[PDB]
Parts: sequence; C-alpha cells; structure tokens
Amino acid sequence: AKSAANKLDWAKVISSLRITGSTATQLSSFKKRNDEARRQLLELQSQPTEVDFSHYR
Amino acid sequence: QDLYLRELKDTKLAPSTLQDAEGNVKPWNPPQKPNLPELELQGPEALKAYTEQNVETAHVAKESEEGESEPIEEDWLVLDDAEETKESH
Amino acid sequence: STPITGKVTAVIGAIVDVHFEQSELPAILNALEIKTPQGKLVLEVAQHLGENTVRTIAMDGTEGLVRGEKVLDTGGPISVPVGRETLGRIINVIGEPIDERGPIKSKLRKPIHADPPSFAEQSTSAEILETGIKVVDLLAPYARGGKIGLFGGAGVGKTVFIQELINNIAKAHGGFSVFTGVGERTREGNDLYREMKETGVINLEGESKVALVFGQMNEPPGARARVALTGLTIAEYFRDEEGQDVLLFIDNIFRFTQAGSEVSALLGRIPSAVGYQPTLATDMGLLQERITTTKKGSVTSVQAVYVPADDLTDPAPATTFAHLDATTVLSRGISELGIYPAVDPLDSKSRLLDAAVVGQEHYDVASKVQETLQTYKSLQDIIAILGMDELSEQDKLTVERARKIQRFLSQPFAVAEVFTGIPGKLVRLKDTVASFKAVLEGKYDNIPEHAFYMVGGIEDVVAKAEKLAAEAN
Amino acid sequence: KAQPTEVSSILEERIKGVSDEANLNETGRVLAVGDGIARVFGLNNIQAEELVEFSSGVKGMALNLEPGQVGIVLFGSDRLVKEGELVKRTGNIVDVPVGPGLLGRVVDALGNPIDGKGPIDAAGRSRAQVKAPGILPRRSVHEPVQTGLKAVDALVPIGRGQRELIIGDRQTGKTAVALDTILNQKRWNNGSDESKKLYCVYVAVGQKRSTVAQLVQTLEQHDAMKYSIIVAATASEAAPLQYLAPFTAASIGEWFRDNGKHALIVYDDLSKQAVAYRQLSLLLRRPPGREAYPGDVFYLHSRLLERAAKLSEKEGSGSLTALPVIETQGGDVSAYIPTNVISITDGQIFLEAELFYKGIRPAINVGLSVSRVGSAAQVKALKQVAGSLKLFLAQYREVAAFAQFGSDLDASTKQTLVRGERLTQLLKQNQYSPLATEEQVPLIYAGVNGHLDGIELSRIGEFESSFLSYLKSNHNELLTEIREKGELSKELLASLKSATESFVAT
Amino acid sequence: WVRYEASLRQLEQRQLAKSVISRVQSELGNPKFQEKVLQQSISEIEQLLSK
Ligand SMILES: Nc1ncnc2c1ncn2[C@@H]1O[C@H](COP(=O)(O)OP(=O)(O)OP(=O)(O)O)[C@@H](O)[C@H]1O
Ligand SMILES: Nc1ncnc2c1ncn2[C@@H]1O[C@H](COP(=O)(O)OP(=O)(O)OP(=O)(O)O)[C@@H](O)[C@H]1O
Ligand SMILES: [Mg+2]
Ligand SMILES: [Mg+2]
Repeated sequence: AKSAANKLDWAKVISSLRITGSTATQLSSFKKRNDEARRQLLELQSQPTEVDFSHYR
Repeated sequence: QDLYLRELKDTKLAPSTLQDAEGNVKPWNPPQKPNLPELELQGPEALKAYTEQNVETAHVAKESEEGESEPIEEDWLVLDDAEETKESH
Repeated sequence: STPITGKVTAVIGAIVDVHFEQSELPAILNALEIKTPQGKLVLEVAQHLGENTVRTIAMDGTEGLVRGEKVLDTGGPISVPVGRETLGRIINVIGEPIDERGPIKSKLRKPIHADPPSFAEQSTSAEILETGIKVVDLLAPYARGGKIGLFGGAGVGKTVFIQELINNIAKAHGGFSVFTGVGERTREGNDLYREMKETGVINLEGESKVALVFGQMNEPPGARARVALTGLTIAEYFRDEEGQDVLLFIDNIFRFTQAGSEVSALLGRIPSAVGYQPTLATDMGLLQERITTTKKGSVTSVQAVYVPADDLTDPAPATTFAHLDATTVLSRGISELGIYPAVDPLDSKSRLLDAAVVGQEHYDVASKVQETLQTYKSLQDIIAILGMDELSEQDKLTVERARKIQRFLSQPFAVAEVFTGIPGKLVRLKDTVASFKAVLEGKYDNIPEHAFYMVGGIEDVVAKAEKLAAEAN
Repeated sequence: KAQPTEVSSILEERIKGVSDEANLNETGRVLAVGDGIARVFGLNNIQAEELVEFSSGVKGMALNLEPGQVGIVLFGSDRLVKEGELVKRTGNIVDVPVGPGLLGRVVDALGNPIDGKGPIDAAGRSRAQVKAPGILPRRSVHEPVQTGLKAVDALVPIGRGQRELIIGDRQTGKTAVALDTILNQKRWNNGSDESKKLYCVYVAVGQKRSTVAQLVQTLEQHDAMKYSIIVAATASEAAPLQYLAPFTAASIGEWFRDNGKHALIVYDDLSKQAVAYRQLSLLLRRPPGREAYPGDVFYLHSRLLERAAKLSEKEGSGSLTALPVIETQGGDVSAYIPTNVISITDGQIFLEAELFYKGIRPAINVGLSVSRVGSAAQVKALKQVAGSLKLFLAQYREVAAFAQFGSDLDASTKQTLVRGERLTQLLKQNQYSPLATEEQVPLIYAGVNGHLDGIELSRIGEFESSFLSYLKSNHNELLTEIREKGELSKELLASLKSATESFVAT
Repeated sequence: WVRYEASLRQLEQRQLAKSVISRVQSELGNPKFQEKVLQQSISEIEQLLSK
C-alpha cells in the first residue's frame, strides 16, 4: 500500500521528462508524501491510548 | 534488649501521631494537617496546569473542509492555466 | 563544659603542632584558639599524629609563637556569620567584619565544611544567560545554572571580563550574589567595592545585594585556601534558607590549589607531579561539588582560573577543566594581536551549543564560523613563510573572511573604556547571530577588514566602513 | 508510612544481634589518621585488601600490611575518625553485590543503591579483584558489536570481547560514541534472542554529579536505562572509592559474561582512575615511579581491562566488551598513561579537535584509528560482499596522501579527490541518531557506483537521507533481506546496484 | 501524580529525620544511662559464655 502509493509516483517522474515545469503535481506528490510520512510516524509513536489500571494506576 | 525496645517505643510516641496516626504533632508548632492533604493534595496540579490538562480538555478536532466544492470556476481556470503551462512546457 | 587546653610543641612556618592531654584530642578541621597579643589565632586541624598530638593549619601569621603556649579548642569547624545582614558587610576568612561598619548581627552561624547535596540534583541545561558579549553568546553560551570558566595567564584580562559580567548580569537579575575574591590584589578589591558603592548595588544605608568576602595574597596560605569555602558557605546559606538564585563570584580558584601545595610540603606528604599536592583532584572536587544547582534553588558561579606560565596542561587547570561546562581560555596570542577580549574562539567550547537548545540556525552559524576560523589556523604555516599569494582562490576567500571574522569578534567593554577610548557596547544574541550569518554569506566582503574592529552589530561595521572610506581613504 | 517504621525496627534488632556477636580482641586501635589514611595498631590476622568498619561507621581497605601497624585507606571522609578508635573487621575481602536487579538502577563504587529507588536485588556477591580467564577458557571474537556509527562500524570494527579505546582530547566526543552505542543496542535489547542482547554497564569516575544526572536523564529519555547499570564515582568521593569502582563494574559485567549473556562496559576516563591510584600510593608513603605515578599502574590497567573477554562454548560462550576512554593533554599520545593504555587495548578510536572543528562530527582519525580485528567481528553485509568495504582503509589513506603534496596529476587523481571528499562529507553523522547496518550498506555502496555525481557537497546529507527514504519506501525487500541474512548474495548485489543506479538517475 | 507520590515518600522520610532529633533528644534525658550498663553486663556474660 505505502510502497504501492508511490510506485505510480515513479511513473509520473518518467512522465515528467516530456512535461517540464509542473507547478503542483510534484507538490501534490510532495503533499501526498508529506502527510503520508506523518502517518507512519504517527502510528508507530501511538501507544495504546489507555491508562494501565493494572500497573500504571 | 530495653534500649532498643524503648526507642522502638519512642517510634510509637513521637512519630506515631505523625503518620502512623493523625493526632497532628506535639513537638512541632506548625501543624502537619493543612500542608500535604489539603494544600499539597492539589500540589501536583499546583505544579502542572489545572482545568485544562488535568481535566485534559477532551476537545473535538477542528474540522477541515475540501476546496469549498466549487470546481467549475477553478478547474477550467486550471485547465486554461494548464494550456499556459503546456505552451511553456 | 571544661575548656579543652593543650600545649604548642612545633611551629613550622604556617604549620603548628599541638600536644594535648588525656582523651582531649580535638577533631579534624576543627577550629582551635591561640590568644595572640594582636588578636585571635585559630588553628584548623589538618591531620592527627598520635601520642595526643595533632597537626594544625594556621589561618593567620604565626609570628611570635613560643613552644608551650596555651591553646583552646573551639569545639567545631570555623564558624562564620550567615544571613541577609552579611549583605553589604565585607568579611574575612574567619568571619570578622573587616569593613569596620560595626559588629555583625548575624542570627545563624554555619560550619565552613559541608557535604555535596547527594543526588538531589536537577539538570536544567536550557537557560541561555544573555551576557551581551558577542563572542561568548555565539560559540559558548553561559548557562544560568552552570559554572563559568575564565581561564588565562597574567594580564590577559580575565578580571576585566569578570567586571563586565558583574556589570551586565548582576544589575538586571533577581537574586543575591556573592563575591569571594580568593587571592587577588587588594587594589582590585578596593576598586570593585567602590564601583558597587557608586552603582547602587550595595548601599551603606540601603538594601545591598552582594555579600563581600575577601581573601587576598596578604593572607597566609591557610586563609587563602579557606576563604573560598567561607564564601561558598554564604552562597549555600542564601540558596537554602532564602531559596533565592545565587550568583557566586570568585577571582581566582588556582590560588586555592596553590595554597594547598604550599601547606602540603610542610604537612609531610610525598610531592606529586610538578610539585603539587597529592590531594589536588579530591580537594578541588570537594570545593567545586558543593557549588551546584541544588534542587531547592539554583546557582550560577563565574569561576576564574590562572594558568601557570601559560600552560594549559598544568595539573590544576587540567583538573578544573572537567568541572566546568562553559569555559573561556583567553589566549595570549589573541591579546598581542590586539583583539580584546583575547578569548580564543577555537577553544572556548560549551555544552549548551546544541541545535535543540540554542536553535538550528545558531548551531549552523557557529559551525560555519568555526570552519572559517580553523581554515586560517590550518593555513597559517603556509601563509607565514610563503604568503597568501601562494594559496588558491578559495583559500584566499576563506582566509580573508576569517580575518574579517576574527577582527569582528572584538567588542568594547564598558569597564575598559579607559584602555580603548571607545564607549562600551552590548549586542543581543539575535543581533550578533544575524550579523555573523550575514558576514558568512559574503554580503560584506568589499568592506575593509579594519571596519570590524571595536564594533557591535553589522550596522556598526557598515558605519565604520563609511567613515573609513570617507576621510581615511 | 508505618511500614518503614517496623522495617527499621527489625533492622535495629538484627543490628543489635550482629553487633553483640563479635567479642573480638584483635580489633585494632587507630594510631594516627592522615588525609584519608589511617595507620592502626592491631588486626594481627587481617587479610590483605580486606574491608574494615570503623567504630564511627566508615569503611576501609587493607592496602599495606607492614609489621605492627596496618595501612588503611578510607571509603569516605576522615571527618568522623579520631585516634584510639576500635576498628571492626569484616572477615571477608572487599565485595560488591551482583545480580539482574541492577538493571535500571544507579549505584556507587561499593554497590549501595544511590539513586534512591529502594534496595538492590542481588543474585550474588563477587570479588572486586577476580582473576582474568585463562588462555583456553575463551574464544576468538567473531560476533560484531553494532555501534550505529558508520565510521565506527564499516571502518574500525568492534565485537564481543574486544577492547577498543576512545583515545582523544577533552570534549572531543569521547562519551558521545559510547552513549550512541548504548542507544543503538536498544534495537536488539527489546527482542527475545539472548545471544544478541547487549546489556550496558557504565562507569563514571570523577565526572561531576550534574553530568551523570544529564546522562541518566538521556538514557531514560531514549528508553535505554532498562538494560543499563550506572556506577558513579564523582570527584567528591574519596580516592579509594574511585580507584575501586571500575573493578566492581568489571565484576558486574563478568556476572553476565559467566552466565552466558553478553554485556558492554564503558571505562569512561580511566585516567582519573590513575590519578586516584596516585593519591592512594603517595598517601601510603609507597615509593613513586615515573612522574610521581605509582609503579604498578600498568598492572592496574592490565588486570582491569583483560577481564573483558569472549568465552568459549564449553563455559557458555559469554562475552564482555571493554570500551575504555582516555583523555590526552594537547594530543600528546606519547604521555605515560596514554602509551600504557594504547599498548593494553585491542585497538583504538582516535578523536582530535582539529577534525572536530573541520566539520567532521565523529572526528575519527582514520589514519591512526585502527582495530586489531578486521573481517572478524564485522557484519558480512559490510564486508567482502560489498567488496570495497574490505579496502576503504587504503582508499582513505591515499585520498589523504595526495591532498596537496600529491597534487592532482591526471583525471584519475581528480576522480579520487572527488570520491574521497564526497565520502568524508558522507561519513558525517549527528549525535543521538544511531543507525543500523541494513541502511549502512546502501549509503556506502552508493559510494562506489556514483558518488561524484552527488548534488554538490553541502547537499550530500539530504542525499543520503533521501537515499535511505527511497530504500525504506518501495525497496523494503532489500533492507530486510540484507538485515536477516546479514550478507549480500549475487542477485542481492544485482538488485542493490540496480536500486543505487535508479536513484542516481533520479 | 506519580513523582508527587514519590516526593511524598521522600518528604515523609525527611520529617522522620527531624523526628529522630526529637527521638534522640528524648534519649539523652533519662536514668537509663545508669540502667544501660547492666544491659552490657548481662549481654557480655551471654557473649563469652557462648564461647
Ligand atoms: N576589554 C578590554 N579592553 C581593553 N583593555 C583590556 C580589556 N580587557 C583587558 N584589558 C587590558 O588587559 C590588561 C590586564 O587586565 P586585567 O587586570 O583584567 O588582567 P588579568 O588577566 O585579570 O590579570 P592577573 O593575572 O594579574 O589577575 C590591562 O592592561 C587591561 O587594560
Ligand atoms: N555527533 C555529534 N554531533 C554534535 N555534537 C556533538 C557530536 N559529538 C559530540 N558533540 C559535542 O561535542 C562535545 C563533547 O562531546 P562529549 O559529550 O562526548 O564529550 P567528551 O569528548 O566525552 O568529553 P569530556 O571528557 O569533557 O566528557 C559536546 O558539546 C557534544 O554535544
Ligand atoms: Mg586579574
Ligand atoms: Mg564526555
């Protein structure tokens, strides 16, 4: 999924050789990498959102 | 032997009312009760912030919308601007 | 109780041996007493020799000491007055007011020798104290809860740097300050006393925010080695009982180890390296560990060290390096180059210079400044013999930028304006980092290098260049 | 809290029981006390190096056993001791508690819990002076210790049981590499495979308590304290305690080593160990040696360091890796203790301020920094499969060997110049950012097939970061395959080359 | 709310330290010092009689 999302992004960079000066498609790809990179970090740092009534309480 | 028993007894007279019981404290002039369990009970939240992060303020996330759902006045302009770029492309 | 009394057997320079009686042996580091015609001579006990004999250290001169004189035991370590009343009163190694402003009316008296505050230690290494001096703010920020280096040889300007700090920090700060002044010239102490009087920091009929301790080189070695602890005791009383931010100041910590070496030879111990005391690291650590941030309170201590014969590898400076976070070497070569302050930017160094604390932009600016200055030192040998024309174009650009930078690190002081003729100036951190980054980018390379000397911000450099091109050229 | 009250009551009752069961008569009498030294008349049958108790409550170790009176050093201050005090004998040689409850705690040289988190659960009690393993009960170093530093991994390998010295100057980064290794071990310290676990044990001899407070705050922030033990000997403590602490920590690590586990010891600033021993020997009127140091400082360091070893399969194939630190004055490695320690260790890691101010953050002098073990104790992925990771040492020697004296002659010289300077800019790393072998391999592999085409020097850092991103995304198969198998197969070499050239074209 | 409890643990021991001052000041004002020598006498008898 994550590798599949940008797999087609390596298709547009090949498509970008004939189309030079793309204002926002790369930015949209940049945006879809900026938020997605924020996704993996968010879930990996995400502890189980709970207070351990057994131990931590 | 007694010299340990009596100091063990001494631990049951001077600090018995200190924490073992709640008979305040005889040697001290300042009281023991209105410091820790009432003034310093809120002490941990007197060190951190109150009514905002101890209550924790479980706040609804601010909702962000799409591009105002107004495509016609921008998609064609983008399409017109796409013509401008592809002439320069 | 009965007064513990004994007989003096040996008086060896500053070392006195006392023979006592049945089970009358005093404690180590405990004040004794000799009724001298001049006054009171206390005999701090250093070691026990057995046979009811103890080896002691005299805090005053041992003139007129006859063997067999009556001695008296105080019963504890040297006791000094402590409290807010000490503010504005100049005291001594023993605690008597030497300001002749009447007797001291202290409420508490505390022992001189204490212990380090265990692991009740906080670590708040995030408070960059705004000093005003351009060089220190960039490459070695001073922490508000740390210990400050100030190294350097004779006549390198360490005391002037201390006066600049006391001018810029003490005035605009909420919290008491203590100046111990170990083994400096009495002239310097007198000037410092006067200046705090006129400035208003201490008022003879006011509040006063400084407790003045003083031990000069006129004191014998024992007093010069104990006065630092006496001032530290005042600092500790103000940090604990009052719960204030104290600002301990000394003039020279090297004199403490020097006096320790003085007393060590006659104390009867095998000499250590280059004739120092064997108990150098231990005693110096005992002295400099009591000075600490101390969870209930906080302290900043601007240390000051004298390097013997401009040797940075001398055992005392080498040992005191490890107990300091922010350091300042004040190399002499910079002094004969005319750049005052004479601090060496390549050896200043501090822990707070990290991107998380000082900021990413500041870290990058400091790193690039270090590179520009270090390229000059690397190419010095080639430049000295052959010349700059034998260098590459990039080498020429780097060396001229380095010259401009190292000339721009200079800053006038409000204390040493008599030695410069230029009024003192202060530069904020945000201003100096921006100016240095602007110079690094190459925005100012047509400006003559002389325009960076005795200036503040980059705007001052621009103005100086304008004048230089106007009338000078 | 009434519970500590009865705990103290039963403490006092066994205190009485222990105290009134001695009836000793050889209990000596203090003749004289010096600066932390006390000669005592008595203890006729005292053992050497044996612990004692003074009537005040201060401990002492029996160094000198000359006839008549005995030389006792003081674990603490001579504050409370006088002449004519009865000196209690322990009956045993100085000992330190050992066990698995040490993890997550901070103790002193003796081993008392000093962090203030309660008592210590000790599985045993070992000597401070134990004999190093013999010639046979050991095995050569083969398993590599992953430092997380590319310059310390691909260039100067270290492994289980070796002795790598961080030689260098003051505030050059000596503690940085050690703490980075401690943080890097978290990757495998969180698993289940005990053969890959590396518990960390660290000594702090002479460093001020504020520094160790910042350090322990550091390990707990990155969640490394759970597998680390800190023994502290600040300059405030007496010289005997500082002199003893590294030996106690060596025993602590040897517990894991003999129990089949793997552990890492950092002998931080072993020089102040030497100066504390100097103070000890001089205060004992022992004849000094060269430059006032005691003669047997070489033996002191040898006995301490050689205890670290890689055991053989017969005893359990445990390991103990020594990581000592020595600070030199003005880069003078010809100094006595620096020479002894460079001759005692299994290699060294030189750090100098000049490269530090040149921009190189690790400041590793690859010219002098050498390891006595090369191919052994190195992950194979950073080895012959990568090819040049057998011989970057020669390449970095030659690039330094033609800087201006070996001025560029032809295109080969220019190519080597660009390659070397790009690599030196590539080896840079930042503190508190340990890395892993599976992403070491791609970066340096790119250093052989396309590195001069890097996007100018100031932007090769985000080049390496973006290369790591382009290999962690859409190319996780390469990273995995090279991280479990640990080497690069022929098809794996082809895939890695293809990926490197694909991002080169990018 | 944990280190406050931990600080509650540490502070509680601290007034127990000054409690010992109250305890020890109670220890010095007794005729037990006369009675305590008999405690050694019976104890030292039990000590060497064991041997
Ligand atoms: N900022 C400055 N501007 C001008 N002159 C300065 C400055 N700082 C120091 N000096 C000069 O340096 C010289 C020595 O000054 P100072 O008394 O501070 O020396 P020092 O290093 O503290 O001395 P010592 O080793 O005797 O304690 C004086 O001639 C003084 O004018
Ligand atoms: N990779 C790095 N990136 C950034 N800063 C670093 C790096 N390595 C070291 N430093 C900095 O270098 C300085 C010294 O590093 P470190 O804490 O390892 O000290 P050290 O060399 O062990 O010296 P000491 O003997 O004085 O403790 C510190 O200011 C630290 O932040
Ligand atoms: Mg001076
Ligand atoms: Mg370090």
